[PDB]
Amino acid sequence: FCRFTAEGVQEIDYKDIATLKNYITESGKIVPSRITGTRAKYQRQLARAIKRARYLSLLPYTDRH
Amino acid sequence: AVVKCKPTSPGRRHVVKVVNPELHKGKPFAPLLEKNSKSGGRNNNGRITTRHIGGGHKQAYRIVDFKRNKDGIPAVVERLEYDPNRSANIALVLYKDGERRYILAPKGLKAGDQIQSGVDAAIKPGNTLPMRNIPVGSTVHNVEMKPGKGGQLARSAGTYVQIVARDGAYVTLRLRSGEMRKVEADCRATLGEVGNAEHMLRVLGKAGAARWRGVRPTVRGTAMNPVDHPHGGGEGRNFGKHPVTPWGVQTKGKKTRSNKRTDKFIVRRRS
Amino acid sequence: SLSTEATAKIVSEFGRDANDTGSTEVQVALLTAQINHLQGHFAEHKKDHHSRRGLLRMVSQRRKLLDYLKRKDVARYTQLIERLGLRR
Amino acid sequence: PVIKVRENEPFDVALRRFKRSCEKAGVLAEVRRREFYEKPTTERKRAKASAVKRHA
Amino acid sequence: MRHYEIVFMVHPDQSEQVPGMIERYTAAITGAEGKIHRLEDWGRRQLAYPINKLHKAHYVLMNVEAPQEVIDELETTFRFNDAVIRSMVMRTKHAVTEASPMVKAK
Amino acid sequence: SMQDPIADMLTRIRNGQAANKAAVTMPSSKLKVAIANVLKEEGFIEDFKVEGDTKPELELTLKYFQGKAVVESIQRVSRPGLRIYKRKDELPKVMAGLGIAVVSTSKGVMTDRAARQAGLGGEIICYVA
RNA sequence: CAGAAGUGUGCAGC
RNA sequence: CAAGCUUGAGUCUCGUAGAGGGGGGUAGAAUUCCAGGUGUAGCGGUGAAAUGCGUAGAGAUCUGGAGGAAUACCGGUGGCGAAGGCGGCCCCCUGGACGAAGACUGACGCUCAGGUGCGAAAGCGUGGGGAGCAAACAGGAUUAGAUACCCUGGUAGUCCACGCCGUAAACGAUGUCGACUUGGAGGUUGUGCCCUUGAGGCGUGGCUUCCGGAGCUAACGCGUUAAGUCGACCGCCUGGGGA
Ligand SMILES: [K+]
Ligand SMILES: [K+]
Ligand SMILES: [K+]
Ligand SMILES: [K+]
Ligand SMILES: [K+]
Ligand SMILES: [K+]
Ligand SMILES: [K+]
Ligand SMILES: [K+]
Ligand SMILES: [K+]
Ligand SMILES: [Mg+2]
Ligand SMILES: [Mg+2]
Ligand SMILES: [Mg+2]
Ligand SMILES: [Mg+2]
Ligand SMILES: [Mg+2]
Ligand SMILES: [Mg+2]
Ligand SMILES: [Mg+2]
Ligand SMILES: [Mg+2]
Ligand SMILES: [Mg+2]
Ligand SMILES: [Mg+2]
Ligand SMILES: [Mg+2]
Ligand SMILES: [Mg+2]
Ligand SMILES: [Mg+2]
Ligand SMILES: [Mg+2]
Ligand SMILES: [Mg+2]
Ligand SMILES: [Mg+2]
Ligand SMILES: [Mg+2]
Repeated sequence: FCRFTAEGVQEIDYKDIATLKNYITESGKIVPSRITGTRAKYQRQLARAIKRARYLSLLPYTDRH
Repeated sequence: AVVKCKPTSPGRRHVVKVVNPELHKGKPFAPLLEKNSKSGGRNNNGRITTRHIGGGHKQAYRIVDFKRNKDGIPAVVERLEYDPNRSANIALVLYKDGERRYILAPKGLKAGDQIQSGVDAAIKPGNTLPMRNIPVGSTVHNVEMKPGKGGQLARSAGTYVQIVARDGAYVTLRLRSGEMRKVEADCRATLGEVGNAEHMLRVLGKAGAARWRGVRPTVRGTAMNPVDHPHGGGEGRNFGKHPVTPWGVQTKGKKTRSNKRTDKFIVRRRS
Repeated sequence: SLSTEATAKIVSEFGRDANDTGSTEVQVALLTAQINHLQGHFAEHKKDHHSRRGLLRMVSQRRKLLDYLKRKDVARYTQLIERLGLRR
Repeated sequence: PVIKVRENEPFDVALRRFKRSCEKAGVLAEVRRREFYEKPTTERKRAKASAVKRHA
Repeated sequence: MRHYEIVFMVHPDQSEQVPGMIERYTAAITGAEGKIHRLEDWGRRQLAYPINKLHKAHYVLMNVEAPQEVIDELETTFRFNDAVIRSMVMRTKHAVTEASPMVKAK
Repeated sequence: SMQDPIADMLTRIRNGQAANKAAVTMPSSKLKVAIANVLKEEGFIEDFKVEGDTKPELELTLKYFQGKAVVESIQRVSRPGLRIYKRKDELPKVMAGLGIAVVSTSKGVMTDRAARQAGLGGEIICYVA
């Protein structure tokens, strides 16, 4: 099931790093919604938020750097 | 814009001309003109020292300000003007104290634009700063090679220099030839590119159009007799020589730079 | 696109009411307003072909509305085209 | 994929973890995918055929 | 006027100057009849990957309502201001006075 | 766009009776009411009704015999692309006279048998088997 | 990893 | 021909989703090259080789720099667009679609010869850029030969700006528009009601994937997104080659 629909989130925030770290692998790759169960609309919001957080160096692009 | 002339005669068939309506349709600012009599390529011995120079239209010299040393006073562009002495156009600018000067017109600058020189000028085209104050990666023109000597690099139409690196006392410049060169960072440069970048697109339609610019015909060495040129002679069209200059030095590949005193400033030759 | 307050201006200027947003005069006025506004766009983004297809839709719809109005009432037609400056 | 070997962890258990980790990360598959170019038409064809076979 | 969220981060050595930049930029907005709905200073925070070999950049976040030209002025001053190492302007659906999770984590 | 509402009515009849519909509903129109009246007189339908004031619907109750459609076939003949008119001496006989043709004569919509008895031609709307 | 070619033309089963 | 009407067709008000378009910035991973340190005889490639690179110090490894191109994961028989097509992130300008509730105009509509616009890739012109890849071409192999397949290199080109070209299995091999006719399982995006108790129940729109009924079809199959039952308009075919 999808956490964001159970909460009723209006928009995922790239600043909520505590949330976003649940949806990336330890290598920093975005986890597929197939695994998380996230509804597609929220999966797209996740992807955009994570990419923004990456640009701000709040999350890594890669495991290594 | 560039326009192709209609072929109403065989001399017009191939003419392509640059038309610029922003150029001033009037006489230049006379207090900044001087005489500029033609040499014909002859030195103080009266000998021809540079072939193929001579004739062409009469011209007056415009005193362009390459030093831009009038720091801290704003100037407004009065108008753009034609200059016969160079490929770039020049802008007449008026300072807040009522001084007038000519400058190289940068790309996109227009009448009524406001420009300033000095260590605290804004980063915008036509402003002039010491290169230690210019962000690395900026595009500049009219670069000084020695502090206070005036701009010598990137003066022709559409040319520019890119600041690649800074090392405290020196900056590394990529010159328009592709040479990488050090210059000391107190040298000034002007932001932007030299305008008239479409200069290179014109086509002179006819032989006479080269004569107007003061270029005389270039006789091929192979067409001469052996006494005149190393390529001369032959009972027909013969060659069989290696190509050389009129004075016997190999052309088509032999290098000729020999200037050990400046080599330290050159990071990587052109490619 | 054309903003809300500009829309209300045009509607209240050419229509009988703030209600009569369906009147042919009001529709032609709104179309002319947006066609005029977009000229400043395509003067620069010349290769924005996709937006130009919408522009041409507006143009042809205005044409059809004017042909209708000219059939119904030549007087209203004349007033409209003179006020908006249409037909060159 | 990174493994830190714990104190008193057997080395072959560390190898098991490394193997499973790098398999789960898909690194080898991604390397094999990129050694040769594939026309976009071929990518779409393979995707379509895979989807077509995913039916009971 | 449009709402924008602006995050900019500053070379750590310039941290003590952050109050100065803020006062300038907060002026530049408000002097243009813009308004600032909130400002959060996160201090030095560790980077996920090195940029310019730096670490521990000083983050600042603000939410603002302003006209376009004031915000492109602000972004073009960030461009040449060597203290600012990274910057982001994002237009926002609404004004947002609520403090970020990054502050409320404190 | 809709350009032949009579062929629309006939197609609704054909389809509804192939689907074993009990009744079919369509937009009403004077000519539709006239044609339905003729069909009811010839017994091809059980009943028809018109309902509503601003946007009147017309309902036809379809007829079945021994579990099968009473309407064997129903075919538009005059159509917008090609109008068909016949003189008195040329009125067609459908199924050698077991079916009907519907003719808009100058005296109104009627069967071809009626039109022959009256001595009239007209526009031939449709054949019904 | 390599492995090419096979002339023309016919007739019953009603 | 005149005057009506609101169901077709449009305008307005409030929101939603989206790789829709044009312009400008910018980030990270990686390839290549250049400088420098460590370090010793191989590397690379193949079915196996050789050409090639290497003691003039390669390959490997670490530090720094330059430059071009494309955006892993997300990613889905997912979305958008008339079609061709469109995929990192941010800003500016900009087109269309859809849903709820009304209000407004009052047939203003459908199709379209000629005409006009858009139109992948390759190709052409002028000026730039050039990492990787790669027609042509060179060498090594393979083979009876090998003007190929494989290997080592490599030019136009691929990228950018502004013009031209106007074709593709440009395909759903299926013209546009409108109405009617048993169902089932899913995807995606609005919206209403119900204790909203949720990871909930029931309705109502848009688009889309797969089965299958009547019917149709030479058959294969299509099957409410028809190739079923009808209407309007347009384009096209008339034995195979020649062509
Ligand atoms: K004088
Ligand atoms: K010559
Ligand atoms: K000779
Ligand atoms: K949009
Ligand atoms: K045509
Ligand atoms: K290659
Ligand atoms: K052979
Ligand atoms: K090349
Ligand atoms: K024939
Ligand atoms: Mg010469
Ligand atoms: Mg010459
Ligand atoms: Mg001679
Ligand atoms: Mg000699
Ligand atoms: Mg000879
Ligand atoms: Mg043979
Ligand atoms: Mg044989
Ligand atoms: Mg929009
Ligand atoms: Mg191309
Ligand atoms: Mg080209
Ligand atoms: Mg070229
Ligand atoms: Mg090859
Ligand atoms: Mg064709
Ligand atoms: Mg076809
Ligand atoms: Mg089926
Ligand atoms: Mg059909
Ligand atoms: Mg034939």
